[PDB]
Amino acid sequence: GYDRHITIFSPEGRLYQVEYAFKATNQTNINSLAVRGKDCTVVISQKKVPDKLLDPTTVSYIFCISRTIGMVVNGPIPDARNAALRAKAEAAEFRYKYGYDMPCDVLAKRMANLSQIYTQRAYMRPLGVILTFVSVDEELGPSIYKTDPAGYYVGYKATATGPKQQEITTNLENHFKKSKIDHINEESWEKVVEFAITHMIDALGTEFSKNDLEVGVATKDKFFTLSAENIEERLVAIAEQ
Amino acid sequence: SDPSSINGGIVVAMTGKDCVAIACDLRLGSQSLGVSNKFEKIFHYGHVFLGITGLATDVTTLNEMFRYKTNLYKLKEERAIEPETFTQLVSSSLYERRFGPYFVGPVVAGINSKSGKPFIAGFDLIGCIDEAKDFIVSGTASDQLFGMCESLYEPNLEPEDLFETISQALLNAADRDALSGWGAVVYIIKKDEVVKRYLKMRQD
Amino acid sequence: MTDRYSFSLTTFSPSGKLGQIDYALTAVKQGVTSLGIKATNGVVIATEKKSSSPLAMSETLSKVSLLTPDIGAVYSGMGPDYRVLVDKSRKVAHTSYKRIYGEYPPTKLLVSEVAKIMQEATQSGGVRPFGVSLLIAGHDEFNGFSLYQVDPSGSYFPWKATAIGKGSVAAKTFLEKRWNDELELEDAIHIALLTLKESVEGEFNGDTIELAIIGDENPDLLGYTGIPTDKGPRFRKLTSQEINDRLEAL
Amino acid sequence: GSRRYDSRTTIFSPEGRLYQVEYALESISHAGTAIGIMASDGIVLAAERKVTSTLLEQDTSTEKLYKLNDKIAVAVAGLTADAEILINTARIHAQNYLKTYNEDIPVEILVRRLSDIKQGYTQHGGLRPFGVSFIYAGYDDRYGYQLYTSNPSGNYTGWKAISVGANTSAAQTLLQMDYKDDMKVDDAIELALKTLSKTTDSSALTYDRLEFATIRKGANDGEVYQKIFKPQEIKDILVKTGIT
Amino acid sequence: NNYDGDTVTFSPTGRLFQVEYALEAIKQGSVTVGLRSNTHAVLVALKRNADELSSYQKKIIKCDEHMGLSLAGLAPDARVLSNYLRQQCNYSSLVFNRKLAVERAGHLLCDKAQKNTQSYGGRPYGVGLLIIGYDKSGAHLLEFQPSGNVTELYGTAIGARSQGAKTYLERTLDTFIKIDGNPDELIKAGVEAISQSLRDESLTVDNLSIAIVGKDTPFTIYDGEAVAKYI
Amino acid sequence: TSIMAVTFKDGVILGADSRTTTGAYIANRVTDKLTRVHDKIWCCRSGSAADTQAIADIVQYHLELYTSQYGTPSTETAASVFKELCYENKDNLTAGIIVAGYDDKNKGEVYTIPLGGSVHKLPYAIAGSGSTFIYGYCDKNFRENMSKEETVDFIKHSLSQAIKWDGSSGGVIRMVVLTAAGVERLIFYPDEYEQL
Amino acid sequence: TIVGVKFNNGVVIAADTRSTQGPIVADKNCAKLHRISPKIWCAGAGTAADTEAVTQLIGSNIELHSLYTSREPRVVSALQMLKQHLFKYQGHIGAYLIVAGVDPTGSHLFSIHAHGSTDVGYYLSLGSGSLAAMAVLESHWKQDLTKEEAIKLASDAIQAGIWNDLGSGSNVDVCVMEIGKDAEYLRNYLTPNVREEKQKSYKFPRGTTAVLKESIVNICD
Amino acid sequence: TGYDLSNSVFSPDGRNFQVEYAVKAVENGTTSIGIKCNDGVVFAVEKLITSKLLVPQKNVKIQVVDRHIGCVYSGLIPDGRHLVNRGREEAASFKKLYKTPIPIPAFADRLGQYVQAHTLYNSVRPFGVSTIFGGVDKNGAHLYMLEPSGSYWGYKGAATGKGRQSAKAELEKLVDHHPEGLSAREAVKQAAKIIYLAHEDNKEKDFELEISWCSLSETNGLHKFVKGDLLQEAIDFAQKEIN
Ligand SMILES: *C(=O)[C@H]1NC[C@@](C)(O)[C@](O)([C@H](CC2CCCCC2)NC(=O)[C@H](Cc2ccc(OC)cc2)NC(=O)[C@H](COCc2ccccc2)NC(=O)CN2CCN(C(=O)OC(C)(C)C)CC2)O[C@@H]1C
Ligand SMILES: [Mg+2]
Ligand SMILES: [Mg+2]
Ligand SMILES: [Mg+2]
Ligand SMILES: [Mg+2]
Ligand SMILES: [Mg+2]
Repeated sequence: GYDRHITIFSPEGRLYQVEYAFKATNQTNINSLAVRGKDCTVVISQKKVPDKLLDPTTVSYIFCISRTIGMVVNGPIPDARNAALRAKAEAAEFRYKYGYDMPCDVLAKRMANLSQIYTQRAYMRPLGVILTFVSVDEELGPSIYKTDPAGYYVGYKATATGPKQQEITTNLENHFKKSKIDHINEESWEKVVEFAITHMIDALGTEFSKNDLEVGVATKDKFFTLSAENIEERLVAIAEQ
Repeated sequence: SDPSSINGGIVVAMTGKDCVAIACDLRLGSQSLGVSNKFEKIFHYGHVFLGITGLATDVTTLNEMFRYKTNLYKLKEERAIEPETFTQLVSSSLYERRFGPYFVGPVVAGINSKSGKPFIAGFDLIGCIDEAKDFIVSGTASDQLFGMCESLYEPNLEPEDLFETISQALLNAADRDALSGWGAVVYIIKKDEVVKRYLKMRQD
Repeated sequence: MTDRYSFSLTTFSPSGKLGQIDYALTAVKQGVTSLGIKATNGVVIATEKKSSSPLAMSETLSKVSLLTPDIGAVYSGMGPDYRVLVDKSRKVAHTSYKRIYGEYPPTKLLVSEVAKIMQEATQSGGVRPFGVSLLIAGHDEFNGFSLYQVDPSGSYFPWKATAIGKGSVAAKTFLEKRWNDELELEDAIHIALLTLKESVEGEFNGDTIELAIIGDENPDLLGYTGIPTDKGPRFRKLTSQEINDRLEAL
Repeated sequence: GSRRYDSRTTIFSPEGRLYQVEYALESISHAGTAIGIMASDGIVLAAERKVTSTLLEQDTSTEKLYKLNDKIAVAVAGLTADAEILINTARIHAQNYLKTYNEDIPVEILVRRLSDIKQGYTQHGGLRPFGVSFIYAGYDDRYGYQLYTSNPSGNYTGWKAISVGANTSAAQTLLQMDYKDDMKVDDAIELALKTLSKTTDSSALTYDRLEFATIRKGANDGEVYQKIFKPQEIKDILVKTGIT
Repeated sequence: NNYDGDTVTFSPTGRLFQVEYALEAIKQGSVTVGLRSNTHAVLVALKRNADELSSYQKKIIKCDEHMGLSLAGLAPDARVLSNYLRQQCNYSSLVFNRKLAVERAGHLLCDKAQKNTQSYGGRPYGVGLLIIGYDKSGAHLLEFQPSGNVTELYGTAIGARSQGAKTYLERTLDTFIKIDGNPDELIKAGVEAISQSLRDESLTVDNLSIAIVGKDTPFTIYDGEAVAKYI
Repeated sequence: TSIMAVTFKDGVILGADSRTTTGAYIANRVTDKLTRVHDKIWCCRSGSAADTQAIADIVQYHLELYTSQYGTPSTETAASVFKELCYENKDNLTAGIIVAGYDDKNKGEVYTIPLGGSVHKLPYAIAGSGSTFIYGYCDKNFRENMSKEETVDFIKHSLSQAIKWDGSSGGVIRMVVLTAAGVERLIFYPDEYEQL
Repeated sequence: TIVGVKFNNGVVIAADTRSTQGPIVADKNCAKLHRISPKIWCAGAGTAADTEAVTQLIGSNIELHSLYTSREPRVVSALQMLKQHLFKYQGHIGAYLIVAGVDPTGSHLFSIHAHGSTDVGYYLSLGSGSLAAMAVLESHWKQDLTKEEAIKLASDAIQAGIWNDLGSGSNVDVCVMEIGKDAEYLRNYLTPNVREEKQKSYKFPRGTTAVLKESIVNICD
Repeated sequence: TGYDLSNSVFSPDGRNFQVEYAVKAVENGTTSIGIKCNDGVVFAVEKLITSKLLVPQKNVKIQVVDRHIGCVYSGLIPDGRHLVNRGREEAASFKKLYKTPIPIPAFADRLGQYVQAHTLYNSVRPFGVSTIFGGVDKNGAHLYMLEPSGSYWGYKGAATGKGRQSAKAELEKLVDHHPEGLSAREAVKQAAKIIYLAHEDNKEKDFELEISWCSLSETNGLHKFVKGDLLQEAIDFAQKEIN
C-alpha cells in the first residue's frame, strides 16, 4: 500500500502519513500546557535534559515568534525550528505589508494553511509537530490557538499537548466546570504561572525543580520566557501555599 | 503623430424620456486626405450600444474585443450584458493597457432591460468613467459638441424631439471640424425598438 | 528539491473508477452532517459544530463562511480542505469577476469557479482531490435564490433541498417529506432544525448548531449610509440567541 | 525518487492500446446515454440524466447539453467537470476564430481542435485523459447541418445518427433500424425519444430525467436557431409522441 | 539489494550501493600507478586494447602546464572531470594570474563528484583518477574516487590487480621518495611498480603510457617509441 | 530639511526640523523626520520622502526579523542594512540618512549615509539642505562627552541657525534622546528657538 | 479640491465635483469620494483613472484581508498597501489620495503622494485647489472640533476651491466617519452652483433634420 | 510495509528510517570530538592511517568557516565538505548584509535548517555526517553538535563516530571534575588523550591526531590549527595516560 507512503487517500478515506506525523508529535516525551489570565496568557512545557554533556540553556521548545506572539512546539526539534523560522518570517512580512502586528489567530490560520498544503501535495511531508500560539491580542485579548499536522486549528480557553495530555485536559475541564468562567481570574501573570504549574503537578503526579520546567508569558505588547531563577521564585511561592 | 487626430471622427449620446440616442459621423481620413465615407463608429452587443472615436485601428480592434467578451459573457451568464455592467467591462479593459493604451474615446448608450432606465457613459483612453444623465461627447470636435449639447439639450425629450436635438448638435459641430463629418448616423433607442437614421449633411 | 510529481495521482482503474475521487467521497461520508433548504423568499444552510475538545471555543471555528455579501458556503468532510477552498473562492470572486464587471458574481458562476479548482486537484500533477462536498447558498438579481452541491470530482448540481455527510441518506428522506414550493424562509429554518436534530448525538442548542441564511438585504449590516442603491448583504449568520428562540417553538 | 508512484498514463499495452483511454471509455459506458440525430432540416440532441432525485432543481440544471456558440452545441457523456474545462476552451477557440476572420467557426475546425487537445493528454505530460465523449451538433454555410463525436483518444468521426454513454450497442442497433435520410426534424425528435425509451435502465422515461435540444432553420429565412427545451416543453413533446 | 535502485537511498547498514557499484567500474579498469619525489611526480598507466587490431585507450590527460591525471573506469566520465579541472585551472590563471594548487583541484573534484551522490535522477561518476602536479609547494600525487573521497599520497595505484603495485610502493617508499632531480630513475621505479600488477603479459612499446611533471618540466606524456627506453 | 545626530556622555540625541516643501509651497509644516527602525535605533531622513520612507520601512522589517532570530542588533548592523539598500540601488534613490543608536556595550553611536551609499561613523553628523549653513557653527561648538542639557542646547542652537537661513527648513525642532534610561521625545516651538 | 479634518470622535473628508479634460469640464457632478472599506474612505486628486483604479485594487485586497483575519480593516493597512504599490511604479501611477477612516485602533487621517510618500495630520488638502482650501483650514482649524464644526470647516475649505480655483467647481460632497457609528456619505451636501433657467427653448420643430435612410435595428435573437 | 525505501516517509512509529540509516554511516565513521573551555572551544579527530603511503600532516579534515568557526565531522567526508561549503555561503551572506561576523547560535540554525531540509523530500538523501562545530562570538564560546535529522543542541563537550561512547564517558568525567571551567591549553591536552582513548574501539589501523581551537586569549577569537611544539606536547600527554 503506497497510499501509506504519500498524502493520498486510503480506501477508508484516510491519510496515514498525517496520522503517523501526529505520532512523531510525542517522540520528545514532553507535555505542554497553556492557560489564559485576565491580562496574560501562560504556556508551560516540561524541560528534560538527559545527557550531562548538553548546554541546558540551548535546550528549549518555546520560541519568540514576534514581539507579542510566543509559540510552544510538541514534536522533534528540527521540525520545531523549521516551523519557528517560518512563523517569524510570516509575522515580519505581515507587519511590513499591512502595517500592524500579525494577530495570534491569523498566524495560526496561516501556519495551518501551510500544514494543509503538505496533506494535499505529495512532494512535501507534514511536519511532525503541534504548534501552540499564545499572545494578548489587541482586539480579542488573551489568546491560545493550536495547529496540528492535519492543518486543523481552533482557539482554546486552555489546552494541553503531549503523551499525558488527556490527564492535564480533564484536570483543566474540571477546574472550569467549577470556576464557571473562561479563564484564570487573576491580576498578575506571576499567579497565573503558579496556577499553570500547580495544575500540571496535580495532573502528572510529579514534582518539578527549577530545571524541569520552561515557562512562556504573553502580556499586552510583549511575550517573554522565564529564566531558571524566575521559575524558582514561582516554585517557592507554590511551596508556601 | 497625435494618434487621437490622425483619422478624425465624433460620437455623441443623449438621454430623453424612456429613450437614449447615440450618433456618429462617417469620416475616416489620413490627416488632410479623406479616405472612406462609410466608416461607422457605433457598434452594439445585444441591446447595449458602443460608440468609439480615435485611432481607427483601435476602434476596429476594441469592437472585435468587446464582441468577443460579451459573447462569452452571454454563454456563461445566460443573458445579454446590461449597460451598467458593460460600462465597467470597458473601464477594466482600457485600464488593463494603462502603459500602452488604446487611443480611443468610447461612449456607451442603452436601456437597462430590467429597470427600464435610460443609460449613457463616456471614458478617457485609459478607462476613467464619466457617467452623465444629460449627454456624452467624444472625438476631434468634442469642444464643438460640448458647446452645441449644452445650449440645445433640455431634459425629458420624446424620441422624435431627441432625434432633432442630437442630429443638430452633431451636424453643426462636424461643420466646424476639418477631420469630422462626411455623413452621419443616429440611433434612436427605445425599450424594445431601435430606429437607425442616416443624416444628409454637407460633404466638405 | 522542488516538486518532481508532475504526473496525475488520480488515474482510471480497469473498472473506470477514479480511485482518489471515490475515496474523497468516502471521507465526505464520514464527515459531520450539513444541509441546505431553499424557500421562496430565501435559503438556509445549517450544520453541527461537533467540538474536538470542550476546552475549544467552537465560535472561533466557522463551518459556515460568507463568500460574497449574497453567497454563503457550508461543507461535510475535511475542515482544512474547506478553509483553503473558502480562501481561494473569495479571491476568485474578485480576480475573475468583481475586478472586471464591478459587481459580485452570480451564485452559479462562483460555484462554477469553485468546481473548476476542485476538478484541477483531480487531474493536475502531484495533488490529491479535495476531501469535501460544499453546499453553496446564494442570491443574485437575475437568477433569484439558488442552492448548489459541489463534490470532490468538481461536479455541481442545484437542489431545492439536500444534505451531505454522516446522516445524509436519512436527512434527504426527511426533507422530501416536508419540502413544498410555497415554503416561507421561517418555515425552512424550522424544517432545517428538525432535520438536523435526527443526526445530532449530544447537546442541541445555539452553541452546537451553526446556521446562516441568504434572505432580505440588511442595511443595518452594510456599515455606511448615503448610497440608496447599496442596501447591504443578504448573507446573515443567525446568532446563538436567535437559534435558541426557534428551539423553544420546535 | 518520485518515479515509484508514476502510473505512466501515456504508454502502450503489449497489444498497442492506451490503457488510460480504454479505462476512460469504460468509465463513459456507465454515463447517461446521449443521442444525436441529424435530419435534412435540422439536428436533434437528446440526453438521459444520471438518475434524478425528486428534490433536484430541474429547470436551472444543465448536466448534458451545452451551447458552444450560436451555431454549435454539444451533448456530454462522462465526468461533467472534465466536460466544463473542454467546453470553456471550445467557446474561447470559437471566439478567437470570429475575432481573426470575422466569420463564425466552421463546425469541423472547432471539433478538430478539441480532439487535438484530448489527443495531447494521451501522448505527453503524464496526466490522466479527459473522461468525456461529446456529440457535436452544429451548422455552418459550407457543409450545413453536421453531427460529430469525439472521445478520450482524441479520435472524431461524423454521423447521421449516433449515441454515447450507456447501452450505445443497443441504441446504435435501433437507430440503424429506423433512421432514413429524407427524415424531417420532427420525426428525428420522435426517434431520439423512442430510442432512449427502450435502452433506458429506468422503469419509465419522464420529463424530469431528460435534456432535449434542436438546431433548426425555424426562425426568419436562412438563419439558425438553437432551442434548449424547458421542462414543460419536453413534457409536452413526451405526450405528443405518446410515451406518457 | 532493495536499496540500490538510485544514489538517493541509504541501505539499512548506511551504505550507498549505486556509489559502491560505481567504485566497481574502477576495479574492472586497467591498472595505473602514481608516485612522486620532492622534485618530480610520475604517472605510469597500462593501456588496454579492444583486440589485436585496435588502438590502446588513452589513460593520461593534461589539465594545465603544471597538472594532469590518469584514469581507470568509464573514460567519458574522466573526460567530463578532466574538462572541469582544465576550466578551474584556466579560471585561476585568467582571474588571479595564479596556477591552481593541486590541493584545491582535489577539493573541487570532490565537491563536483559529491553533488551526483545526493540528488535524484543523477548517477555517481564511474571513474577513478590519479592527479600529479608541481605547484608553489612542490610535487603532489592525489587519488580521486567517485564517492568524492580525494587522498594525497607519496604513491598509489588503482584498477585491475592494483594491489600488487600498491604493496611494492609501500615497500619501496624510502627509496623512490628521494629520487630528487633525476627524471629517468623516478620513471623506472614507476615502471617497476606497475610490473607487480601484470599477469600473462608484460610492458610493450604501445602498451605503456608515462607522464611526468616537475621543477623545470612541463606536464608531458611519453607514448610509443619514446617509452622504449624504459621497458 | 535640517537633521543632525550628536553622541554625548549618556548616549545620543537625534534632531530635525518639521518642514517638507514642494518647490516654495510647505506641503507639511509639522513633519516627523525622526523615525524608529528599532527600540533604540532611530534615523533622521533627508532626500526623497518616498525613498527614505520606503527604505526606513524595509530596514524596520529586516531588524524586526533579525531580533526574532539573533536578538537586539548593533547600531553598526542597522547602518549596514541602510547602506546595503542605499549603495545597491544608488541609481534609483535620492536618500541621505543619519543612523543613531544606543547599545548598552557600545553606548551612543552615529553613522551617516550620504547620497553614494558610503558609511561614515562620526562623533556627530549634520545633513539636509540647511546643514551647509551650520558646518562652521557645529565644528566650533561641538565637544566630546557633553551632558544631556549641553547636547540639547547644541542641537537647538545649530538647527535654529539652519532654519533661519534655509527656506527648505522650518517649523518645530523635534529631538529624540537615546540612553540606558529609555527613549524621550522633545519638541521646541518657533517662539522659543527663533530668538536664541 | 479635497480636504480631510479630524474632530473629537472621528474624521471628515470633503471634495468638489468637477472633472476636467484640458480647460473643458468633462463631468459637472463626478464623485471623488471613494469607499476602500465600509469605515475607510478615500479622496482622490491627479490622473482620474489612476485614483479610481488604485482605490478599487486596495479596496478589493482589504476586503479579502478582512475576511482572512476575521477583523475590521484598519486605515494603516490601506495606507501601507497604497504607498508600497505607488512606490513600486516610481510615480508613473499619478494618484494623490487623502485616506481617512475609523477602525478598532481609533480615527486616522493620512495623505499619499504619487511617488509613495505619506503624511499624518489633523487637517490636509490636495489637488489644484489645495492652496485655496489650506488658507481656510490654516485660518479656522482649532484642536477639539465638534462634528458640526468639522463638517462646516471642511465644506468652507472646499468652497474656497470651488470659487477661487478654475480646476474646482459645482457641488460639495462630504463623508463623516465617526467612531462607534456607520460612516455617513452626504452626496451633494451643498449645491451652490445651480444653472440659471435659460432665456429660450432650443427644442426644434420636428422634421428640421434632413434624413437619407431609416431602418429598424435588430437587438433580438 | 516498505516505509524505509524513501526519505521523508513517516513509518507507523512516526520515524524517518532513511535518517536512522544515515546515522549508521555516521556511527561507522572515525572518532571526532569538541570540548568547550573558559574562553573558547577545542576540536580533535582520529585519522586512520590507511597506508604508509598517506603523506603525514597533509589530509586535513577540520575545516574553518569564516575566520572564527571550526567544523569537524564523522561519517561520509564528502557530505561533510558539502555542509561546510553551505555554511561558508551562509556566513558570507550574513556578514555581507549585517557587517558583523555570524554569531555561533545563528550559524548553528543555518546548518540545522539546511540539514533538516534534506529530510523533507524523497528527491534528496539525508546527510551522512554528525557535525561538531563552534567558536567565539560577541557573547563568548559556543560548541554545537548537529545530526542527520537536523537536530542540534549546545554542548559542554561532544563526540561522534566509532569511539563516541568511550569519548562521551571520558567527556562526562571532565565535566564532573571541572565544574568551574577548563583552560584552552588544558582542553588541547584532554582532547589528545580522549582521541587516543577512543581509538581502542577502532585499533586495527594506527592513527594520526589532528587538533584545532578558537580561544579569546590563546588565538584572539580566530580559528587556528594546533601545530609544532603544542601538538607534540599534547601527543606526549596522551601517550603517558594510556600506560
Ligand atoms: C481639486 O483640487 C480638484 N482639482 C480638479 C482636478 C481636475 O484637478 C481633480 O484632480 C480631478 C479629480 C478626478 C475627478 C474624477 C474622479 C477622480 C478624480 N482630476 C481630473 O479631473 C483629471 C485631471 C488630470 C490630472 C492629471 C492629468 O495628467 C495627465 C491629466 C488630467 N482628469 C483626467 O485625468 C481626465 C478624466 O477624464 C474624464 C473623462 C470622462 C469621460 C470622458 C472623457 C473624459 N482624463 C484625462 O486627463 C485623460 N488623460 C489622457 C492622457 N493620459 C495619459 O496618461 O496618457 C498616457 C498615454 C500616458 C496614458 C492621462 C489622462 O480633482 C481635484 C480634486
Ligand atoms: Mg505529502
Ligand atoms: Mg466636415
Ligand atoms: Mg473638406
Ligand atoms: Mg525658514
Ligand atoms: Mg524613486
